Amino acid sequence: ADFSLTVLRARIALLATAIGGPDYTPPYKLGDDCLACLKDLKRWFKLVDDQQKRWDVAMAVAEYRILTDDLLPILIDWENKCSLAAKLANKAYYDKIALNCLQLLVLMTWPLIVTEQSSSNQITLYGELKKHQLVYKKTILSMESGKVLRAAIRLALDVIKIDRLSRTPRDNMVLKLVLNFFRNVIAIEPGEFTINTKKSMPKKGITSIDTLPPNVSMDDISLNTVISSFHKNKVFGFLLTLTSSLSDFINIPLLEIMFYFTKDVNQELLFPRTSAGFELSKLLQKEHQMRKNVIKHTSARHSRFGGLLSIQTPDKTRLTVSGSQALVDEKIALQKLDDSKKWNKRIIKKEGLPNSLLNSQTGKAIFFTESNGKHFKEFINNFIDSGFNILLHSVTNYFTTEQDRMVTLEQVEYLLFFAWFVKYQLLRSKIDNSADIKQVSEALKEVTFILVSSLLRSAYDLKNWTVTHAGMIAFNELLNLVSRTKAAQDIEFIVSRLFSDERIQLLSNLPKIGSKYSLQFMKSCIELTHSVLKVLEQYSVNFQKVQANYMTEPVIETYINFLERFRELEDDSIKKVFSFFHRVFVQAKEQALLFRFDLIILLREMLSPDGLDRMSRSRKYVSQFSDYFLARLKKRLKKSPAWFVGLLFPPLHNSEVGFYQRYGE
Amino acid sequence: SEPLRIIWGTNVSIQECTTNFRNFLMSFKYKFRKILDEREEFINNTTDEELYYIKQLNEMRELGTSNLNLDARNLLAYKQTEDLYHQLLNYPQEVISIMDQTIKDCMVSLIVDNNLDYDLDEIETKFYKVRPYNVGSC
Amino acid sequence: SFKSRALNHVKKVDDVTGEKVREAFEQFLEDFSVQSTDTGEVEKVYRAQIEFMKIYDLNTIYIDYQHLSMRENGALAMAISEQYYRFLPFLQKGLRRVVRKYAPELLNTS
Amino acid sequence: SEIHVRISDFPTIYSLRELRESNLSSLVRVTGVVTRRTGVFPQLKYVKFNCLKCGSILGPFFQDSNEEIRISFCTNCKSKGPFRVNGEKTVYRNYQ
Amino acid sequence: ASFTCDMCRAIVDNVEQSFKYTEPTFCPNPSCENRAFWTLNVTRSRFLDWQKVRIQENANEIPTGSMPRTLDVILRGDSVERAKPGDRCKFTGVEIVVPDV
Amino acid sequence: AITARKRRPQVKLTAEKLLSDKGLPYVLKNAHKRIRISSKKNSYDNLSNIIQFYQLWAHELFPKAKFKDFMKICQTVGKTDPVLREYRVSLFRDEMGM
DNA sequence: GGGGGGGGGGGGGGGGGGGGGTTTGGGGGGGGGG
DNA sequence: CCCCCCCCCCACCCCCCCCCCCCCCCCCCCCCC
Ligand SMILES: [Zn+2]
Ligand SMILES: [Zn+2]
Repeated sequence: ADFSLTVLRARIALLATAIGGPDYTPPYKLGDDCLACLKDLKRWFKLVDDQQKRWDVAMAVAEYRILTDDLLPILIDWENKCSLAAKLANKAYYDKIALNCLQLLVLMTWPLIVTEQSSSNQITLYGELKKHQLVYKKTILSMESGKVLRAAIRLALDVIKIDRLSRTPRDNMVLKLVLNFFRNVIAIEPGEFTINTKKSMPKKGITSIDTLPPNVSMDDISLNTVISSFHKNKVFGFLLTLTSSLSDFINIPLLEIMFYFTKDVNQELLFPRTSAGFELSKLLQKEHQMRKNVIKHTSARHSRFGGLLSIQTPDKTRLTVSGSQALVDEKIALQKLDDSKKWNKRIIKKEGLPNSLLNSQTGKAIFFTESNGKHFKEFINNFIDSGFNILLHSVTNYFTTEQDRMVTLEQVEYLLFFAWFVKYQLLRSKIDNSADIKQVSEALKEVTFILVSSLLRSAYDLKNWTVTHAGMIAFNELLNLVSRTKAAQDIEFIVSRLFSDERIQLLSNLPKIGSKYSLQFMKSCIELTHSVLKVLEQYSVNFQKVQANYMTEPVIETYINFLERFRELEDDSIKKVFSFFHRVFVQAKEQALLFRFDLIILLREMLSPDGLDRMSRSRKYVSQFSDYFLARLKKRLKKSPAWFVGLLFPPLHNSEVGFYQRYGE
Repeated sequence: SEPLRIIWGTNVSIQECTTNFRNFLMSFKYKFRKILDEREEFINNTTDEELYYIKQLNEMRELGTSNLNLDARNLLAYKQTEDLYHQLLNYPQEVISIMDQTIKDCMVSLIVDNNLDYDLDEIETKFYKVRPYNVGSC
Repeated sequence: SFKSRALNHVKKVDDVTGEKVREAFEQFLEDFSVQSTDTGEVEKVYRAQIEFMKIYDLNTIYIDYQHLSMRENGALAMAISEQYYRFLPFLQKGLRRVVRKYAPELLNTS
Repeated sequence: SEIHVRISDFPTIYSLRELRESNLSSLVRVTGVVTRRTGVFPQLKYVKFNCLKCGSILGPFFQDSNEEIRISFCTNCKSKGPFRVNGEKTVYRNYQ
Repeated sequence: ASFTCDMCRAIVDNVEQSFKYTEPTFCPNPSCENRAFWTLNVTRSRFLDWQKVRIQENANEIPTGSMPRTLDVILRGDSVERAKPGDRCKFTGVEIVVPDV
Repeated sequence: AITARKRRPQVKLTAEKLLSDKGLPYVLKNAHKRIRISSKKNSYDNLSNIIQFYQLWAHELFPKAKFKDFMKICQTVGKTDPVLREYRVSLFRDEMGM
């Protein structure tokens, strides 16, 4: 009964007044029994919300604003006490309330997941609870330039001073909880707007997906604020010296922080590869091309002015359209007739992990401030230059064990970590000769390959498509690195036989299945496939034998369905698709498999005036391909007019006519 | 073997209508109007031998202005366009759509024939109107 | 359990033109430099105006259009003149970031 | 059955031109001349309502000065229906 | 705007407003069924000071002393109540369409 | 013995209709006559020269659907129907039989 | 290893219910009579 | 020239619409050939 909930909220409100407040004689001042009150609040979290799976206390604590109005004041004032004392050297007690404040922050910032195992109460309360965590993240990053962050590192430093052995289990746990605090503060992110599907949709959809609370803007939550507050509290320095000092109880949270820093930021944004106004002028010219295009597709006179075109077909029958531009351009008339159809084919549809490169829209970017850009790129630079190989060895040498018990989230975050920093160092080393590929040498050490192979193989066998996609990305970066070191050169030949047979088959099977999965899944399949083919060509077991495993129709469907997003794709992605087509069609000469109308449609749309950029390099590749493709299609139809029907359909898997269809004698 | 663009309800080929108007929008001499109407005694070469609507289109391009004013009787002077006057009077929306598009097309044709430095992007951006007048009895 | 579906903001499309307009305007606002009848101790007028707003706890900023017109080949001023209604939210995003950078007290009624 | 406190001597004062969004739901003290005064009508204060479906009565709503009461659904049958003022359990206050 | 659902006391917030007074279409709570039944939380919602003012064509600029043309102008925030009737003013802002709501 | 109750009918592109005279035999009658491809034209126009005939034929055969959706329906019935397979293999069997 | 058949989800159509759609007084301007 | 008059100006059925329910189609999975 809700009587219990209002009683609980009354209790937490009374506890909220017990913690402390401002003293007018303004400074924050602790309450009587304040340590016992903090312990009792920790006990409320345990006693009710954990033990009964409710999150009611986690809601009530936010209602009475304890985190923002008591705990961060306590920690920041305690930080100032200890800072001033350090310069000028009953802290034995106040240390305890600082620690219990940190425990409460770790609890209240603890990441939220919703599953079939969650209670009905939890999944009901999930949204507003996420919103309150976002207010917490804003306050933690903003308040006194986030001085509580230095409070957290100081609490950790006061057990890093003592010996490696002298750090007791309590000290080890305390350092781990400090890492979980920083991880959580990175990890809070706006929740998904999750809708009941029993009742039908109205005549309009959801009015907005925005789930922020009114006192928050997205910039308050953005990475930029994280970088600024972490720099101004030297959290980056703390993490860098911590990973340098590793010489392993805390290694998994320490990896996890770097994952949460990397999961959604693109490496190219840290490299350039009147400047802002100049580039804005470039952007505006580019969209002005689309303006002149739609203007060509627009009437010179008012909408009520419309006369009627009639398209008499090649047969003695007539259609009718009102388009004034179409009246003098039959292309527009035909396509407008097709646009007018009310009918569509109905299309069928298609969680405990955060948003990332695994599931973001493919053009998403963090727009850094240049100070934060410098601070972040130099932080991850110094990490790579110190902490990478040691950390990766520590955690991968963990993950050699306990693979059967590795939780799905842990698997995907490990794979993303691997991929992200390997990709970054490859890119930086392409940009700087001063940067060295050997600085990520741990990636190529054979245990790492074996584990990544075990992860991808088990994920695919389990049909865990999330982790399969993660391992697919990690494999792409492993192969990418392999190609770079094959040029920069032994271990290359080791992995180039260890990946034989069933691994070749597995890699050949992802782009068969990819057509059934999201754009990013398909993109990673294409990326992996391009890397695989360039690797095998660089080596060249037999080259014809392997590529035959790729040149099959579901792979062509996956490439087509990827290419169907052509406007939203990037020039390099289209280049990779058309290099694959160059191989299949020009080099391998299995041209019959691409004589199908879906490709014809897609080629026309992208070569259209409202298709690709006229100046695009990828448009040049498409044009080159299309010229050769049309010439061969004309030639095959001239030799075989049955293909005028066959163009409509999948090719005949009946070999006895299929060979004749494929080659025409 | 091919589709045909027809002014609906009329059996008029739009392509033929377009050519019949284009070949008057260029190559028309204002002397032909003085052959059509009264004051035929006052033909004067230095005012009547100009390609009159190209003179209009070039001044119009220099001023960069969208409108071409067109006395309807001029269509009856030029041999290939006499029928198009009746098509205009009876089916004006479609014929005017054709004439607008043809003016824009001829602006492009003039700058590419002269391979001029004037902005193709301007002409492509610009909408172009014909403003036909002096149709007949008021 | 309640049959339901999750809608995610991260798959949204962001207008790169608007984001770049925001960046250009943000840079302009924080460092547009001028001074007159004095040495070259440039006032950086709109940063100083944010400080004036903070002192008087105002909620509006006055911008001279010509100052945008001279800035960075005038492309920003042309864009904000022509297509203001698209770019106003992007301008307010840029302004909010600048005020956070130099006057974070103003982000609330305070 | 009730007492109303009258808040005398409120220190800050506004003229009618001077009121703004930031004064919304605030207490204010205002100067003016009464220009048009209507009659002394009764107005609903506490009102139980009847759903014309199911067991009719709904608990007493409190009427404001600004809008009619809305009953989105009848809390007994948890559905839409017609609604009507309960003639026994309703009480009136003066309004002007 | 900010609203609370009639059948569960969840709150929607930061609802952007069109020219009509606009209410949410879906309830954020997946345990709840609702579409279009709301109460506005006044204290959480955000308002702007607003003032329409009508202008007419300047007396010296009317081409022959005829009837002037008119236009509706919207002031908001700190710009409200600065203008006055009979005053001759320069404005800057956006030309906009307004539907029949 | 019973008075009728109505039930909504539905029509979809059956393989029989796809094999009517206005079906694939229309393609065989008209495609090589109507599509023309040349080096004298750019790739976009040549692609359009294909697409125009197939679109007009698709609409005249089954006007209900959009051209792309029609193409998906055609590809999927091509993936499945046995009589359509016997017809298609009969085309390439006839070319073999030349 | 591919194609058919069974089972479940999702979308579209069809029906049913409901709500909406000139007199009298006063001030000020403008014109006419003493 | 001044004052009074008088004239003007103003305050039950049918359609659209929405909600609910049922059927049919299309995809996926498993078995059979
Ligand atoms: Zn009821
Ligand atoms: Zn609800």
